[PDB]
Amino acid sequence: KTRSSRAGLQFPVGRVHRLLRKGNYSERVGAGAPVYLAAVLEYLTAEILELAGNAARDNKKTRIIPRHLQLAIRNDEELNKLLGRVTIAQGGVLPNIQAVLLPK
Amino acid sequence: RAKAKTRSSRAGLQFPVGRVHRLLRKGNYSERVGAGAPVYLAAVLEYLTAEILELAGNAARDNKKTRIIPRHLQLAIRNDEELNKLLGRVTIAQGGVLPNIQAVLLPK
Amino acid sequence: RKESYSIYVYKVLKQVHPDTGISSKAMGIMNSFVNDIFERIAGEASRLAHYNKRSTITSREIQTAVRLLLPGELAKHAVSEGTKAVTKYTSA
Amino acid sequence: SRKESYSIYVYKVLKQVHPDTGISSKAMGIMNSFVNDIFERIAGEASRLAHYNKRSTITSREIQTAVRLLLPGELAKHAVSEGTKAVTKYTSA
Amino acid sequence: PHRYRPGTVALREIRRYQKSTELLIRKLPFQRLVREIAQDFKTDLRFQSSAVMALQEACEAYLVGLFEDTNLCAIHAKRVTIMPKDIQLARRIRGER
Amino acid sequence: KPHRYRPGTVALREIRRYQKSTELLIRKLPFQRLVREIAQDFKTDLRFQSSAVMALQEACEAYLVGLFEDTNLCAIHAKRVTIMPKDIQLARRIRGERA
Amino acid sequence: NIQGITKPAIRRLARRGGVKRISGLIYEETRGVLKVFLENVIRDAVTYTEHAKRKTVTAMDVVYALKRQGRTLYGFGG
Amino acid sequence: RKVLRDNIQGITKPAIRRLARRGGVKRISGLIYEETRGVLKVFLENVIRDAVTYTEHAKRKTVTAMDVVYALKRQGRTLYGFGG
DNA sequence: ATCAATATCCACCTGCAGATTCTACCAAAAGTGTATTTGGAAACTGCTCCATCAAAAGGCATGTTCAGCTGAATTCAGCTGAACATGCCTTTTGATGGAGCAGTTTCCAAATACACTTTGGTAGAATCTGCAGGTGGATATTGAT
DNA sequence: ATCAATATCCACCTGCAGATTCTACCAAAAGTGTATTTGGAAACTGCTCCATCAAAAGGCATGTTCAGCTGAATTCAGCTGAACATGCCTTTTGATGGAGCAGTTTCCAAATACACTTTGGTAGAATCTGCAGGTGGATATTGAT
Repeated sequence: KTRSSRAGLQFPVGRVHRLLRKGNYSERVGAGAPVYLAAVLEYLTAEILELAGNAARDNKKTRIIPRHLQLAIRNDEELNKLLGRVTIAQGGVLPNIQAVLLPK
Repeated sequence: RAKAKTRSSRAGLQFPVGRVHRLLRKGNYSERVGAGAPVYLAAVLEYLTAEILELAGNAARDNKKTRIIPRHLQLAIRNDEELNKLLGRVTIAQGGVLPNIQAVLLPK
Repeated sequence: RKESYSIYVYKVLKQVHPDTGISSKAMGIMNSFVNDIFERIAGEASRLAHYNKRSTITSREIQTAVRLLLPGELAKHAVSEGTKAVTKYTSA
Repeated sequence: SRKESYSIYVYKVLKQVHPDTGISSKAMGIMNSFVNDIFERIAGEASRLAHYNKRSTITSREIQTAVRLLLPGELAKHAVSEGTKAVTKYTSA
Repeated sequence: PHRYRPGTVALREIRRYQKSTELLIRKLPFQRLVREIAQDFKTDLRFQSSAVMALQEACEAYLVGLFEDTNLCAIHAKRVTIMPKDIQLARRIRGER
Repeated sequence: KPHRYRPGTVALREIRRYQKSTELLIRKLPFQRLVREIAQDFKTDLRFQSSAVMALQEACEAYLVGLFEDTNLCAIHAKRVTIMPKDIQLARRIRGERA
Repeated sequence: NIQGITKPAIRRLARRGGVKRISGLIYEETRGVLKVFLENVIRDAVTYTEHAKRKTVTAMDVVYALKRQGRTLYGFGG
Repeated sequence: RKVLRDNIQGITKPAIRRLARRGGVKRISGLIYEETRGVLKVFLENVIRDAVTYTEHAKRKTVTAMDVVYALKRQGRTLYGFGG
């Protein structure tokens, strides 16, 4: 039975291990590397997905659209940092008007 | 047994083509390396080395000195348009800056 | 024959928010996220392997890559999950 | 020990363009890093190209496309020219 | 007749377009501009419909982010109106120039 | 008399002076101990190749000089000649250092 | 074609940026920045087409050129 | 050894104004020297953070110059002149 | 429009720290001879992509009116620059202790390499959330006692 | 701030279409099992190279005084860009069909990879020799009468 199950993960450890061999990253790839890595991606997906779902139901919707992802990443401080040089397609911007720009 | 010719000579190159070939294999850029790649690369690097060197030794002569110090290198790369552009996110140790005072800041 | 991560993104979505779905554009946003991160982590680990003249990428390389690549509390939390997954995998 | 660098080949090219001009150790370091920096940018960009196109081998064609991508304007064509030149000179004899 | 004081509709437009994620450039004048630029680089080309979409997405996401930084420069000069002076300071700091 | 220079004349001198040189402007001992503190209060009981503190100081001064340049451009943009904090946080905001 | 990018379209783009008013000299400057951007990205993208010996610029090529320039884009494959 | 304490004040005010000259600056507000120190520390922090992280992965106890360079590259401030 | 004060530029020297050259070792190309791929070279599909073609709908261009923003002009408190005295603490130099890097062996634990014996992609049915309007009631805005 | 009169949102429903989700089978990987290689971990250990110290000097930091002008605060007017009704045209979209073209196999010749058998390159002495650092007149440059 699957290596991903042995690790107790939803992300494919086997596929990731092939992606590291076919990826021209190192001559040989250890057996613990793809497991570790697949868990990290699974987690980071979860943390974005959770914050997206919160942003999704906070908007009365049950289906996560990209706008919910942009809100989820830009309102989170450390995800905005990790994905700063990144554009979310169909994401828009957070509503932000400068104070100086506001009416009397 | 025939006499050995350095690959760099065969391509008319000063830069080491055999060494560039090793550094492409042991660098893990692809599983196998074509035989024209180390040549083509060693030529390009030699070209760019030559370009930088000519503009620096020029500025070395402009400063009345016969030995290139990193100051001249920074003067060369920053005063040339494309070199500065290629080396934007790049700092030369002991490099200094191009003298550049703003117009507004000058005396009345 | 093009493969993606959308199967596993959906499992993880139904895990955290069993009540919530996801649109197709948003699913491509996710795949791309997975892929981008994957490159960052793997390249940083590959460069770690080379800098120290090692030829194999171990889970250790991937960890140091995560500490270098992931800011603050994402780092510690992410380091944990892998060491968790490596330990649980190795046990049996 | 045994620490290799490009100091031999930078100095050869220095005497070529400026036969009367020397180079300091610090400045040679700046150069050895420059050769190495470019070498990594090109090779990495070609590594990416070969991987994008599902080809396991890096030809000199990949390097040329890398050179076009990285080098700005005239530095690119002047380079591409010098490279192709050294390749045809190599394969011929 | 009734009219809205100047600047009011401006803040209204800001609050609407920040609320949405629609593409703001008309699709065909853009696509026409894309293929024109491609022609000047290579002839008889073809774009996946998703490739012009990608360029339009990347391009409005670039410009909107620039206008964010431009506005900050207009505010830094005790102004409220973005000028070409502001876009140039914005890009000269970013490193684009 | 005694002689005096019109305020602003010595700086134009100072700009011309340090733009013509390449020396490191921070004194080396205070920068070295500053590095050891930042490192010590990160991973206890470390050592440093002298060339590593050099490389740090080189990259640091290079960073700060380029920050001042970008800062001064914001001060000029505000019809001022004096660089203020207000300018630096702007310069770093656009730079992406912390937008 | 650069005038096809109408002034109101530019104006909306500024609005999403949080901009209150626009000097008339902007719209030209905007079109110049817009073009240099499309120029730099499409060139790098077209190069990725020509290396593949293809005649159809795929969305991937654009993604790669965007990454190339440090404008990485999620959502269009890779 | 001796306790290392408040060494950001070793970055003098004259040393800061010198760095400001070479950057083309004529008049320096009084508040600049604190902001400068604040930004330099955040900078040095982030680099030494990564430099040491390379030292740790190497199982080394001395921070090598190459560690500093791999760090500066990561942050984006690629440096020429040390360890290639 | 001068005329000192003072700083700068620049030519001259010359021992020396640092480059350049000379010299033995040696890691690494080079050269040959087989064992594998590998990516074209044609041969052919199914996609997608271009091309009109043809209504309608917003959407854009335009011109007029003027609200209020920007830029110029003026004024002044006070901040930050310029000088100078003062004396600290950085710099310089030269020597040592020994930590901990780094060069060598030795040798299991672990990764790799085929050989054979389920999951994920893909293209259809069976739902199903949001769209996109439509009144209808506060809401925000702006003009006038 | 209120009293009104527009024009604007914003709450609440709602039936439907375009996508979303769930279903049925199919190669392509992934996992086992077995048999080799082999990378790097452990264990000394030689030895750079780092940490520390002392002692003297003189470079430079610090703190204080003084005030020239720079930043900020104020006023005002011309004129630029917002608002807006308006008149038309370019975009949208919805196929529809035609074919150029990315994508897939099936060979194979040519190009690479291994696997071992002659210098170019590097690490040191051993010589060279730019120029750093110190002086002083020539020359500006600056600022006070």
